[PDB]
Amino acid sequence: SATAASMNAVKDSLQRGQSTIDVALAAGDTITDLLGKMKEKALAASDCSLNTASF
Amino acid sequence: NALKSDFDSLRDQIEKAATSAKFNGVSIADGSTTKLTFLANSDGSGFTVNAKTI
Repeated sequence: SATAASMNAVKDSLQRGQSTIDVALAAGDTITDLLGKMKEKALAASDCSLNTASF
Repeated sequence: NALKSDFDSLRDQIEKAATSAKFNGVSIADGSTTKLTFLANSDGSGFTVNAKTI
């Protein structure tokens, strides 16, 4: 029964790990969206027929 | 002299018409630049239009 109590202690560490990885995943989704937008902006800025004001 | 004046008037008309064909400050009819390149592909490839000075 001592071992079963120890497993009761293990579950808390696993739950904390779950929470940490969830936060990381949310930030990562936001970052991927921003990276797509940055790629579009960089593609638009590479046009050679633009004014000095659009660049 | 009358025919010479008519010729001069038409030539000045040509110059006025040619110098005003600008869109967004750039033109392919004044002779200011040699070519204009636009976007053609999502990887940065270009569509080239040579300048035709008129």
